[PDB]
Amino acid sequence: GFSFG
Amino acid sequence: LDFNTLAQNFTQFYYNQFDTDRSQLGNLYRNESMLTFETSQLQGAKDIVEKLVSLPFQKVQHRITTLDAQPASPYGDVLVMITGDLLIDEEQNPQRFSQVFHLIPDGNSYYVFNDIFRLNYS
Amino acid sequence: LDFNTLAQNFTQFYYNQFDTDRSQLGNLYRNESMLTFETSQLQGAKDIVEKLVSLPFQKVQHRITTLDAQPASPYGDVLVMITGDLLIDEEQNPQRFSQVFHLIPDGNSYYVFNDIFRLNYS
Repeated sequence: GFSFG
Repeated sequence: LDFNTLAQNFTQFYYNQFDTDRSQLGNLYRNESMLTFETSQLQGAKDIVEKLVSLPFQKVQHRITTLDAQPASPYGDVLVMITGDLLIDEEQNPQRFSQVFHLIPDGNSYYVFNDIFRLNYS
Repeated sequence: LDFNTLAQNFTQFYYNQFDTDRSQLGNLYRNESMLTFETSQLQGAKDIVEKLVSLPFQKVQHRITTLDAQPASPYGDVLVMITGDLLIDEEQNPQRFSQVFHLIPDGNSYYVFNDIFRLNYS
């Protein structure tokens, strides 16, 4: 629950 | 040093704002920024500031004991580790803590990408 | 993916090796690697290992009390903060330490780019 796009 | 002075400059600014009104720290974080505060994980300025604001204390003052910094990469970002005391509600008895920031350049300042915070019993 | 488990595994390996034979920690560092050991600043595996080997103790044991990790960027690198107790020689009372590692994925493993270490005093 640490994301990047 | 240079990175210690660069890191210190920003860190003092950050703590000065934290100690006067932590609800106004949003501008120092971005959408992908992450905060891990005593295991609690938050991502983004909104959720990060909400957490800091939620902390159970009226007044707070940071006293820095040690601050060490290094370039986090060859490109400009900085890594800083800090150990110090948290003085809350004007109480003399300090609450020691350790903190790490991964700072990313933004103009002549920085924004926080990584923020890891832990109380450190004394 | 699981940067928390990654950190657990790496830190466990690192401290296990440090406590066993620190002179063999060289392959975990590279030429660009930087170590800030309290007031000592070193760069490169040779100088870094040299500093660790110069520490005059016969026995040491790291006891982790907190471990945190976050991705340092969207590209695989990891930031790990550790706080714990350091037992030197036959000393009964441990010393408090804080450490941060910036881990870079070396193909299919990791190496330490940033290593900041400090003993914390009450």
